[PDB]
Amino acid sequence: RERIIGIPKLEDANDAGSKYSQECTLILTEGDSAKTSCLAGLSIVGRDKYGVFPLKGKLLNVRDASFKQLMDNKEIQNIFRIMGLDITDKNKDDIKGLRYGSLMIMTDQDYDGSHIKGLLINMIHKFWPSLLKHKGFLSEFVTPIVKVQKGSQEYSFFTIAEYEQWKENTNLLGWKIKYYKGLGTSTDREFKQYFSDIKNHKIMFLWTGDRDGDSIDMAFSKKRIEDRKLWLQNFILGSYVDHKEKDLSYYDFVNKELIYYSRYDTERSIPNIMDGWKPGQRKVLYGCFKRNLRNECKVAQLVGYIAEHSAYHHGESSLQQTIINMAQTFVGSNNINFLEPCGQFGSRKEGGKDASAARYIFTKLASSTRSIFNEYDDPILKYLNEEGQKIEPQYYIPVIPTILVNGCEGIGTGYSSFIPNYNYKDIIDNIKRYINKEPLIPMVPWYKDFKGRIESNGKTGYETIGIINKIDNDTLEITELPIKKWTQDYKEFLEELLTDEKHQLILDYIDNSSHEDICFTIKMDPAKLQKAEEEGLEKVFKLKSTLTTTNMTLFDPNLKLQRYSTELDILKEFCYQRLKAYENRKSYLISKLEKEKRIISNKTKFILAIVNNELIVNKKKKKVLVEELYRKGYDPYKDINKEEIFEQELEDNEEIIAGITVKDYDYLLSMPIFSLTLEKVEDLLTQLKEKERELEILRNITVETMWLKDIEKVEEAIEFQRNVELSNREE
Amino acid sequence: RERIIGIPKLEDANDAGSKYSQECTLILTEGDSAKTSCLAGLSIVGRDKYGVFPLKGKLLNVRDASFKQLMDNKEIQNIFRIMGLDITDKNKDDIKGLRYGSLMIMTDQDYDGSHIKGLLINMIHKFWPSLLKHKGFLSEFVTPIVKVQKGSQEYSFFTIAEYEQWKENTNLLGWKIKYYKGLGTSTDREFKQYFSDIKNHKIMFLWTGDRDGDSIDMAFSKKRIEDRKLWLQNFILGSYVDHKEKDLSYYDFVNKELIYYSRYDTERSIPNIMDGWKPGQRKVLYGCFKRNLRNECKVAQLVGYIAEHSAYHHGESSLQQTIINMAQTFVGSNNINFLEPCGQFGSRKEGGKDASAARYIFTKLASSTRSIFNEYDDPILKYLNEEGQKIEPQYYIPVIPTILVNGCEGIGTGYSSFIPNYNYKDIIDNIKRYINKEPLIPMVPWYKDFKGRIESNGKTGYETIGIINKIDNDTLEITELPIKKWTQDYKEFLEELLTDEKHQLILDYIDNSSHEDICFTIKMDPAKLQKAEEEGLEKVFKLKSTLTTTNMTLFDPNLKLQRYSTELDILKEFCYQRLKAYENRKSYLISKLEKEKRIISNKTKFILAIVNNELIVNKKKKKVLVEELYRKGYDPYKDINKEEIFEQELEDNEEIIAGITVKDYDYLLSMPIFSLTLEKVEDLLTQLKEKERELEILRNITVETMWLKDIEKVEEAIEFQRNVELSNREE
Repeated sequence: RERIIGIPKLEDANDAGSKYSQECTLILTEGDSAKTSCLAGLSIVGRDKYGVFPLKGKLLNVRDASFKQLMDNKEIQNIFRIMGLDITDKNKDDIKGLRYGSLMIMTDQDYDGSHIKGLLINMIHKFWPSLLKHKGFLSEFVTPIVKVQKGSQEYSFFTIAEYEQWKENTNLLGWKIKYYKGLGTSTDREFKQYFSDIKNHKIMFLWTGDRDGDSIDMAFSKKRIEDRKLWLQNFILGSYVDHKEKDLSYYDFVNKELIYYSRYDTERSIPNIMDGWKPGQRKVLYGCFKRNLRNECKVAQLVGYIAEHSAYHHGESSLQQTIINMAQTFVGSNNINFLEPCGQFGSRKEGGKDASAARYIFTKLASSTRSIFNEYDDPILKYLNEEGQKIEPQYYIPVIPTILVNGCEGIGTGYSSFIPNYNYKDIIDNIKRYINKEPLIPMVPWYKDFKGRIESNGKTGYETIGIINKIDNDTLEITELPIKKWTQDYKEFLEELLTDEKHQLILDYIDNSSHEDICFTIKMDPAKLQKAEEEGLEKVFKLKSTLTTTNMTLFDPNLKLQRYSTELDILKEFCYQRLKAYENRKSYLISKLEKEKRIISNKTKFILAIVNNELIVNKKKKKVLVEELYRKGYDPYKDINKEEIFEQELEDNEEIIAGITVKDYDYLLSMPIFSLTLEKVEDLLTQLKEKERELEILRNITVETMWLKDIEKVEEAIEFQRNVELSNREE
Repeated sequence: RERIIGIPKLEDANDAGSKYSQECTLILTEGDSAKTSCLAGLSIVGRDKYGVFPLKGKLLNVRDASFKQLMDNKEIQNIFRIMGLDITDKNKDDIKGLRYGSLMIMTDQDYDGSHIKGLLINMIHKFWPSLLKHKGFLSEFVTPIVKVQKGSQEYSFFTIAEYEQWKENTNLLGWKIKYYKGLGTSTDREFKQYFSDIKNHKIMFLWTGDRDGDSIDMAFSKKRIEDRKLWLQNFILGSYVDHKEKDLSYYDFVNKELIYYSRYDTERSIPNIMDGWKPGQRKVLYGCFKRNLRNECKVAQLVGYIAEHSAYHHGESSLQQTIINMAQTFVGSNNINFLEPCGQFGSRKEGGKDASAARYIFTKLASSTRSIFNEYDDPILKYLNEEGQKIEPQYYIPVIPTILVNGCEGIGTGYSSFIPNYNYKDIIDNIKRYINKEPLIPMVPWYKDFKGRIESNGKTGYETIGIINKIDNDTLEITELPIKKWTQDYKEFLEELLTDEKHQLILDYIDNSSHEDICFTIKMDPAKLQKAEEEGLEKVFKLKSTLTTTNMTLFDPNLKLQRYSTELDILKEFCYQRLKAYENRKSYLISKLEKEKRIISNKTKFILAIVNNELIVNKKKKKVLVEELYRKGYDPYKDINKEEIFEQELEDNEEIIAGITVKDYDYLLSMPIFSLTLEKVEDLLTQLKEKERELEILRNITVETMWLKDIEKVEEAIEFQRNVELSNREE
């Protein structure tokens, strides 16, 4: 019968290309690993009707692709041969005589997998749009998103929303919980179970009109970019596909699933207004806070720790670089570095490219970082949950808007952003003006250790100018470059001036620039030098750069991309949010202090009672003592301990009365015998007075006073960090 | 004056190529990062006399290189132009008129850096051997290996041996300690200090005769491989270069420093006899034990943890693969996997290549692993120290020789090894024969779940044969492949049989092989099939593979490469070492039990005394109570706590009398008030009787009984793990 010659990776169904072709299904998998799991499944269902072909990487986007790219693309050519399909016959509306009568796409339940499903739908729509309208033609393999276990009574949830509804309404015992985003997570045995019940692991794509086609073209066409921008902007942040449904329209897949891939690159490339962090940097800072990185560690070790605790998925090279960039201090990088560069982290010579290997450089939190990112704020942030692990928050809320301090430069596709560096002092006096209802003052971009000029160009932004001086009639000297022109690039530019392709503008140059200062000495024809002076030396030698302020694009506090017209608009939004964050911090601290006070009060009573011989513990049966603590009015811990739940963060519990266990009083019984000694008793007594004074003071403090006080600490910390940098610089 | 045109990365000295050329030094650095640090140094010394050029990666080995490779090599051509040197003039004995009069090599103080220094010396010796004899021509930049601090009194050690001598003779307070292997570890400020005192950061290479040249040629020549093998074998394991010396001969550099790079690849590629582990796998197992990986975690998270805690430096891709390979269970991989494959870890189809992404697969210690690698052995192993961090041991000592269970295949250059898999049951009965002075029985290679035949080839080893059957006169069926012939490769081979380049041996084939079983059905010309039967079907269809036993090469227990003639020689050496390890474990456990008993005895006395009203703690001043505990005969902890020191593992301490502090008795004072309750007192009393019985039993047990008992547990664990694999396999 019919057979395929040139495709070793194909696991052709026995009946493909036969008179049973309509009954056959071809499974397209994301990778060879998925194909191997699929063959484990097919050892159940059999190999007569199911074929398997592994997709490598990501399918070509046929919609934008040139004809030559299409012919040259072996993976797509192979898929065409395997199906029995080809381009010349479009308009085909029937499933005969194809080698297979159905196509099933099997991928990870993640953004890349969704992008792959979309690319396959894109190809089918582009070449045989008729085929999508044909019912039962395209399906997708689906496994449960979450599996839970308690002894017996095992549940499997297809939808996260379903799992959340179960989780909210259940005490997680001891329930064991596993997420199944990737196909690799499933064992071969589990694949056998899915294929044993394949109907319940299959979702059929449904065509619901021309909007489906318009959706696919909007997603993948080179000409629909603005429609795509509108589509991304109008996205509803709760949107998700309901896997409980046996059917899924193409329009719903594109709008409620593919969109997550489509918007992911913008999410990676553009920082949030609130902390100025892109998500990867935020993962790094979160990792540093979690371990409390106050002492040096190797960057490579930090890379391993962040990869484990922050769920960073873009590889060690990007992670290394992200940490390094967060530690750089050279001209044109960070105004305030939040990681310390303990070693060679690169320089202005190559714009940080000249950083040393991660294995030998150390880093730690910079001395100012915990004042700026005040730890009292940590508990009021919203932390993301990935497959049950508690990872980095949606954003940090620093005391000052760090986004203005260090700026940003981002390019994804379809969105970019640039924000200049600014003086933290100008930022702080704008904050004080915001607190006092005083008019805000526009800020001029400012760069630490830059010696040149920054001035408005009057239209789109600002210009930075380096320093060049006439030494004598033959000689020029350059002692400063414009912002972000690295020394090595400039040196190459002077060398190209030496060659005739640039008309021998200069006779000679000596470069004695250091790692951080600029020293070029240039020799010229005296007449050429004079003419260059008339043209303007800065222009001739290209010593100006432009800081454009017309595209200050950030994610807003509600996770929505915005363009801010000026630095003041950014500052105002930040101030409104930050002032609210101070109200949340105050309420949280009050609730925490009340809980601490109650715990102290119980310990004080317990210790005094033993020490005054009112309470006898020696040789007392434990249940008798717990009963006595309960009867005498001691709070079991659960009454004081009134909190989002992250799955991976999870003398008997036999109820004495009424609901009390021994563990309920561990916070008292656990206290060391040393607590009964005199100094310890005295300190314990001291503790409650101090706790109530601290609570009373907190109750009456305003948010403006809390902020103003933190700003005071931030100014001191920044100045100390800077003074240390200067002291280190001096001989 | 003279100047260089085509080399942007060059930082030419101002006086290079001038009449001052002899006074100039050219610094060759390992990378751009090193060059940037060097310019930080030169901002002190000035730029008139020092030039800097960054080496990229590793210099070409000119000795083996073809002429075309030499001409084509821009980095070397550039170095020649910068120096003013070139090939045509060999025999040059003078330093004029070179652009620079001295060459200084600046690298990391690690194996790769040493290899780079060697490559540069190799080039100079090959083209201008005369130049090496010229004194002061080649030097090397050296920083202190270790810097220590206590307040003031900062010391810097150039030699590790010097640092060890200081460390042994000093209490590390509170001393802060940093290693400086890589150049990147040093700040720009530190570089300024080294260049402020450059004479004390420079070592001059010295030529001491023709042995130096012979040393360099032996190290780098294509024709001296056997001399290199002898050189590697005769290495003295304490060997090191004395950096205290201002001079270093080429022969001493090659023999005592370069050799570490030279032998490193063999160290990476060939396992130790004792645990069957290559160092990277051993780092993985060590990491798993340290966190006690009894619950599943993502492989990518495990990768991050191992990278932090085991000092793995070969990148995430290799680390991922190492973990995955340690979890594989398919035919031809591990007889006993010590990591569990919780997900898709690959199959026989592609020999494990078809493993899923690290982000979505989970692993944990396999159920048998802690019985085989008995944790009681952990404290008696020798753990390596890297830059103050405690990492993986020299080797583990398992209960059985795992190297025979899972075999190995290693290729470095100049050494390779192959060991087949063996049946653990055969291994265990050989161990019991070793214990009883009974003759050992030769073992035949055995592979879990393999259905074919394994038989001696009579000469070099064994042969494994797959299964092929005649179905009828036109049809053959293959239901088993030989060991390590992956299904996909074999399928490609059948497809090539279909084509005329292989004379149309077969008409057709169907492949319904699963992820783990083999099913090829083949259609043939009946006459061709008969002729093939006469030739022998196994031979025609290539269903045999060879297990060669003539190159069983391992590191011996003393860290020295050996070739073992048979599996019995390996077994005997392992048994001798393991029996000694049991003596060390017994002595360690006895010492630990004696310490635990003493601690219990003190707690028992302390609790009874309080509970019986002999000792009063309530409202007693702490120093008074500590004085009373000391006077009444309680042991301060330091008297019971009698231990190699790893740097990164580091009510007042005011001496009451005579040398006692409050902390000395924390182990008593720390005990919870709950210890005074009745059940807790009763259990405490129980604890000492149990501790002395356990100690008495341990004192009189023989090593053979301890081993035999552990072997019993190992047999149970392996059988349980296997039964779970089989139960999972069943429908």
